[PDB]
Amino acid sequence: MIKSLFAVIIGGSVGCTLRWLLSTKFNSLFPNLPPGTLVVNLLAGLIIGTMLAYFLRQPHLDPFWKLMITTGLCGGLSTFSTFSVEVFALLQAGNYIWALTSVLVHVIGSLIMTALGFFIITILFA
Amino acid sequence: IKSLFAVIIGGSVGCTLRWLLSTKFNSLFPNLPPGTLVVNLLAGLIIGTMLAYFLRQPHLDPFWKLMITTGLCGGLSTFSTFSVEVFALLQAGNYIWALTSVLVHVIGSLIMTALGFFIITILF
Amino acid sequence: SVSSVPTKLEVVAATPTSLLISWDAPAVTVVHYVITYGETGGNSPVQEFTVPGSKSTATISGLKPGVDYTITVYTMYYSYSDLYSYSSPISINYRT
Amino acid sequence: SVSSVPTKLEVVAATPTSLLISWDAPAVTVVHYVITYGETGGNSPVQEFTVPGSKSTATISGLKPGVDYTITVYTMYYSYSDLYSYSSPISINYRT
Ligand SMILES: CCCCCCCCCCO[C@@H]1O[C@H](CO)[C@@H](O[C@H]2O[C@@H](CO)[C@@H](O)[C@H](O)[C@@H]2O)[C@H](O)[C@H]1O
Ligand SMILES: [F-]
Ligand SMILES: [F-]
Ligand code: NA
Repeated sequence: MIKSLFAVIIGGSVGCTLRWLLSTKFNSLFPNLPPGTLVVNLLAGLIIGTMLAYFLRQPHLDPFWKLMITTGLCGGLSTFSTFSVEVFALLQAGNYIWALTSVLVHVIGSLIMTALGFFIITILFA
Repeated sequence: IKSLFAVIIGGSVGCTLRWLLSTKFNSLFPNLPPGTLVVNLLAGLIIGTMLAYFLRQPHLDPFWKLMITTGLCGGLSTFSTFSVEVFALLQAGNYIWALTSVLVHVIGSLIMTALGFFIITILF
Repeated sequence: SVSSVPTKLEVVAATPTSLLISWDAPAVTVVHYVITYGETGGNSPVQEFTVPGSKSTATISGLKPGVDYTITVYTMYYSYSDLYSYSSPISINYRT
Repeated sequence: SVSSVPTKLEVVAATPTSLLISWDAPAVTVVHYVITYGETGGNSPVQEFTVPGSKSTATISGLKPGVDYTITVYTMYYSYSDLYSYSSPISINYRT
């Protein structure tokens, strides 16, 4: 109940810190679809896909690690609100094409990262 | 550095509220887990308002910007839990609610961002 | 604290060498159901096959007439925090 | 680490009472451009209008013939970790 909390926070902080570091150094390189926010969403996409597969195969994995990796790392590493203002701005700057693209590349890109990581581990294990 | 604290502090506060809200409420509607939706809508609202407000206040310390946006909002919102729910729905062959959850989340978040923004700008 | 196990598993239609079972979905995102069966007494061996999460009926089609079978159904479901996991089974016996 | 300030501010066409200016946009998501213009020779005072971030040109008109004007431009842009903010201005002089 508090050991759980501590899990959300270590995972979360490592996730948020990592996003921050990748966003501030790489987002400015490509305004129309800033690569920092894309990559972290994809990365978490990938990672939680592999956890779909791993958790399934390891039902007795400690809840503390499950919570830390998912709600923790992947929750705090990924981000909807930033994706959401980037798109909002592209819409206000009348750049609809890239508002639309950004929305697709994040959604599909992420589903695919999740498909990838999951199908890679349900083949590497069985 | 100190602005790393702001990320950690705000982020862990955002991450925490997510944790509580999602566990308590996601199981109420499996086709569209209402916990991770509320956090996404709320984060988009908060960020929409901050967008408008920070504009009209250049000079409000990068630190407390850093904590609210890429801290609170970053730890509050999630893309990975959103993608994992849709994937599970796709895999269950539940395509309608998979498409629906994509629409509701994206459009809902954008509407929340626009609401937060225009409310503050249509205020002053 | 929602249950991920199906309910009301039962034989709705029976031939002497096959059965039609149905259950009520557990009210979680069921990615697929798993059906098991095997002769109740001693040996068998047990067999398992899957049905899509959007199906709550299935047919078991190679049975020995006159024999008791044990049939279980469990889910693979998605849930928050646990992601993908297997549920507990619900079980019935049914002769023939 | 990228400049949000427009470059190459220039008058492109001119009539005795109007100016067409163009600039190169900064590599940054620009929502709109603020354009200011007033008489270089002390108090006039300075007038302001905005232009959609799409555009990189603007018409200033309703000016006096044979007069020195100061024209400046800055951007209302989006960036990560500043959200909506304002850039430094770029500036030129043109005599009608
Ligand atoms: C469209 C957007 C794409 C975005 C990118 C992500 C793509 C995700 C792929 C979906 O995953 C597959 O979905 C199938 C369909 O749900 C499942 O088949 C299952 O579906 C059943 C029901 O149709 C049966 O037909 C099959 O044999 C099988 O059991 C299959 O197991 C699963 O791996
Ligand atoms: F959001
Ligand atoms: F993701
Ligand atoms: Na997040």
